[PDB]
Amino acid sequence: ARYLGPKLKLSRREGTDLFLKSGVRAIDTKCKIEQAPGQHGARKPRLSDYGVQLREKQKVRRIYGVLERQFRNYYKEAARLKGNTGENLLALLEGRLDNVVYRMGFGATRAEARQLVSHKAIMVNGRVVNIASYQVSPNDVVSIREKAKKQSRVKAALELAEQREKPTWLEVDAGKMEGTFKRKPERSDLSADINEHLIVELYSK
Amino acid sequence: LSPYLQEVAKRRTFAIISHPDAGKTTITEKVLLFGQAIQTAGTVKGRGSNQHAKSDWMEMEKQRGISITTSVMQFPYHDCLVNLLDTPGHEDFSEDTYRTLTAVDCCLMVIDAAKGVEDRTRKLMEVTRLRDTPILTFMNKLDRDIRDGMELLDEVENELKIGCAPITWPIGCGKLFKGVYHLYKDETYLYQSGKGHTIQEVRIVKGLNNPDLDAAVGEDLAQQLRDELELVKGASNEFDKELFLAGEITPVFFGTALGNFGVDHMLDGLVEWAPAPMPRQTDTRTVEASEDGGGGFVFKIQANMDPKHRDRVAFMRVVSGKYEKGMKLRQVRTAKDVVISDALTFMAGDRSHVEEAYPGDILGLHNHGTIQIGDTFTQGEMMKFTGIPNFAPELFRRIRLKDPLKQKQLLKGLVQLSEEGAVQVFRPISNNDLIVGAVGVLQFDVVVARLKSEYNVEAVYESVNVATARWVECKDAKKFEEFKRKNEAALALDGGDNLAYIATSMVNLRLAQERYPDVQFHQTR
Amino acid sequence: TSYIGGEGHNLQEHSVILIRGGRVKDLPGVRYHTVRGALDCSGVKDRKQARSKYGVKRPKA
Amino acid sequence: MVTIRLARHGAKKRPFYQVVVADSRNARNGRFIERVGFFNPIASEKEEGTRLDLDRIAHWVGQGATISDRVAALIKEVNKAA
RNA sequence: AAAUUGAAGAGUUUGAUCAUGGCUCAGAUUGAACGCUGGCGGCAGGCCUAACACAUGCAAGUCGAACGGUAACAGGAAGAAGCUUGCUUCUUUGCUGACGAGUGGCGGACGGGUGAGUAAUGUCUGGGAAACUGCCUGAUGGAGGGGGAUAACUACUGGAAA
RNA sequence: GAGACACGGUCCAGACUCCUACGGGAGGCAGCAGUGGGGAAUAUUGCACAAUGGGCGCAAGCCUGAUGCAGCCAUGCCGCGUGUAUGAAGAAGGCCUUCGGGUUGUAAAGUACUUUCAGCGGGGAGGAAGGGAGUAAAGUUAAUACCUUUGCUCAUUGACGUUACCCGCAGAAGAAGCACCGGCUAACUCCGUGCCAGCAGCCGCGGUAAUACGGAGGGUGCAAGCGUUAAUCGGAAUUACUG
Repeated sequence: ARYLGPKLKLSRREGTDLFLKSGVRAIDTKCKIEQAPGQHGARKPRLSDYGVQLREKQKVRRIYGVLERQFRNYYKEAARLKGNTGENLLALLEGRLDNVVYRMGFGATRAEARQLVSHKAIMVNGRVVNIASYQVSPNDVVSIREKAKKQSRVKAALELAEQREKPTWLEVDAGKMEGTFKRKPERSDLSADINEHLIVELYSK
Repeated sequence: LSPYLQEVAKRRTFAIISHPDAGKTTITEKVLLFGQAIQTAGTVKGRGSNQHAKSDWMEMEKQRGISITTSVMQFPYHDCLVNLLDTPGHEDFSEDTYRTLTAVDCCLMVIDAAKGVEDRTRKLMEVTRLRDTPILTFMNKLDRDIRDGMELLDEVENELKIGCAPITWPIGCGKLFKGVYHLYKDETYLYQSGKGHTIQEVRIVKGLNNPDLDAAVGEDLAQQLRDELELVKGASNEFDKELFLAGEITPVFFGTALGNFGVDHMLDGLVEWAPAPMPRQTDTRTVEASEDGGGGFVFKIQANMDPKHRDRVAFMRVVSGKYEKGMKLRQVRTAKDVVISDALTFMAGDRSHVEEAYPGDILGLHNHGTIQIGDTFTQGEMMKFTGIPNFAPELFRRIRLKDPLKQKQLLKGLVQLSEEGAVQVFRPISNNDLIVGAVGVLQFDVVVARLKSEYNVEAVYESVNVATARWVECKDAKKFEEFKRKNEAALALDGGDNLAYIATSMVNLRLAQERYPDVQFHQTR
Repeated sequence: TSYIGGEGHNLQEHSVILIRGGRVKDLPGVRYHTVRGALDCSGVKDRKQARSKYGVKRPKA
Repeated sequence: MVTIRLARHGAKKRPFYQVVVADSRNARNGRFIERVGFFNPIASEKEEGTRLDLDRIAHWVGQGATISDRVAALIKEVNKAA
């Protein structure tokens, strides 16, 4: 239920960096980011409209590591909820436990954050929570376990987290290794390069 | 010192292999009476008593006179429990007897003295020497005319190719029969039929040379007995416990089933000589019989007992551990735990019965085909038992299948029969043909009869073909592929997805064997 | 009538096969396909792609 | 006769009983005349694991309905706590 | 306060075009089957066809607080004897704890299975009048005095058994 | 019988199966498992009345294949895992080549970290409310007896069961496959075959330079599932009431 292949391949196919690595090293120094993977990568074939919608959907799905079945459930839930479908879907995706752990900087990559959640090292409201897909709600405080609080990778990720922009919907205390999800992130806080309207019309044929 | 240890030590397993019309069933009945399970014993065909032999549960004694179905009876002796295995013996069958022989720790061969050792016994003895199993020789029907003891001993030793040692020596032949033991104690039966029905009175008199005994029996017989006895001592080696264990020498006891005399003596000797069960060897490691944890293998499976509903019973020897009712026993082959809700044991006596089965006791398990021959049930260990004979079939006949439909019915019946050891089915890779082979002609006849009886197909057969089965295994890579391409037509798949070379002629097999030496041709799978 | 897919077959008369439906556009009157790998019809030999459609076990390395 | 009993309406290993007024001949989870409450046997704290419409229950007992042993104990518990 | 938020087309007639018009596909879904592969857990589901035939086990009993009774256990009372001087072996007494069989009350019309038959004698929606209803519940009162049987059982007897 | 024209009740006739001393009897799984048979195809001859409910009983209690559970099946839905971070000598090998190189490719090897799930050992809720013995009080009566109701004390009641869950140990080990790549439709090249073998849901490829067959490399979509088939609706405004 997890993609176990090369991570940079996905980034090359999408053209941009999907943040699948820590970010300590320059992306260009590890891959040919502007070139699609494989033997016939040099050519840039003219993509169809269905193609650009599918590419955007796959781009988001690979960004957050979600699979198709889970993603379609997320879309159904978002469509069911009140308001803008795209904002609801982005909020639902952003409400995942491992995603919030990555935003708080406990894990360098989202895959590392997911392994952290799954390996019983995170506690939501003091209770141990193991499910990577756990939806967190407003005013919830999340923290590392006492046993896992001495891991080198956690601090190694916290220092790296400073290089990236700080989320305005979270409050993290790097000393005690705790954060607080006070509200669901507004679209203006999210990266504007994602055209979520493509996904919301791709899935509603 | 512990009770389980004492019980495994007391348990003994012995099987009887006999020639046609040798009185094995009658002997079995006598054994139960001596063991005290039954107060009275009845001869086959009800010649002297109303009761019938225990071994012949069915009507086989009236139909032919020999047991056609395998029977296991457990009887208790003096501070010991003995497991008795009865196997039908014929050239036509044989393979089933070999499976039973592999499972049983020790074996006894019963032959009527007049009929002799002559045929099928050498083959049985050969399988026992291959496993180095201890063998006991029992002479039968002493009430009838009996040939010279020295001559009988020499001929049986000559056919067997193993040393023959006589525990009991006959001083009488024909109408009057008496015998003498190695301890010099003389056992006599005054009443031929008077004590036959009940337990025979134990009138054994100490001292080889006794004047009253000499006067009572023939004087000439006593003198001849003394000369024959000293000559036997010099000519043939005295019984050695180690040699018997090794299988080098076989103990011989002379007894009469009809007379009911000598069977008790044989039982006493067999119980002292017989040892506690040897550790069986699994492919992973040898498993100790004493060690806890339930380990067993199914030597034989009986099917189609009831026509309307099929209730397969699997005879399994639990080599290690003690069975408990409702215990979950892991099947190694399927890698799954099966609860043994129902397990049939044979008390064979006037006892209440107990659910718990000790190690070395045969257990029948009811199933719908779930259990298969050679399956291993273990408490938790992933160990697969070894030693199943799986001999090659001969005189193969193709199944024509005149009616195009009912093939799935035929296929289900053929695979089920193939799962048991009665018949082996081979399919050539080149063409879609079904060829069925069995070790014996009457085995084919039984298979065809059973198939018609419950799987109810036309089963047209005997289409002309000539074949011999040799299983082919090659460890080397890139050589076996060449062998397959060279003789694809000859090669045929066998059950269990095993590749077997089919030889038109023995000479063809020899030529095939000389060519491609890296590839190994195995008679037994 | 049923079309026997794949390259090469061991099918002779009196063989029990399994038809599954699906016509071939370019044959008049053939409307069904026989599944490869069911009760007697062996799979297509030396097939390494689209193996599931013709019933061949995975080749062990 | 008319009885007031429990209807097992829940998932495996996590039961939840619905206190219903049913004709005693009918099945446990089957036909009932009126539903008068629930009982969650495994409920945690801060949430009501039992609520009974005592007015209707009293009305049915006045109408001749009998009461089960477990239903009697639950009414006893509710009246003792409240 | 909420209880809804909802609608994509494409290929293919022609040298090329527009329209009419059929075929096919992308989507969702199943009591599913087959082919390849296969690690764990949670919640559901599993004869759709032959309402074709069923071996074996269980699936309706209970009440001695309705009644004669003891067929077994297990205690007591009269005892009797090996008398270890206290009840070990044995005769009675249903006297008690209970109870095989029988009479009697209640339940076998509930629970559970299937959709053959039935196109309306059924089902769903909504009205009625000419009705009964053990066990549960409210009121008003009765509950007196007799009789002849019959199982169980005893004796004989038919039948291989029922 | 209150309630049946009554699955495990009665009688008769018919077909079937069984016992027989041949005179005569017994039975009806479309109850739970379970067997032949039909079919593409559908499970265990399991444990317990511990909970809910039903029958009888004043009650203790007895019966319940209803029911609660367990066994098999990826049959469906959902969650998790098969590692994570760093790592250019862009390693070797495969494939393509304009012979310059490109691609598989941070993928692997190496370095550091983690032990989820499976394995081993230890602890441990809840589904259990009741019911039975002793009291104490109240109501009834001549009665402080007997019975009923409510408090308190005492031992107790789990098939699941090695429960869920939690803690500790060793080690990246024990865990990735399926379909497709001419257009519809996201994803392209080389080699063998020459209207043959073959593909196909439609248009249509292949007749000795095939992005359409078969194999390899690469890629695309899904993922403990993936394709194909059967069946219904949609697209079909192609029965149009809306239209």
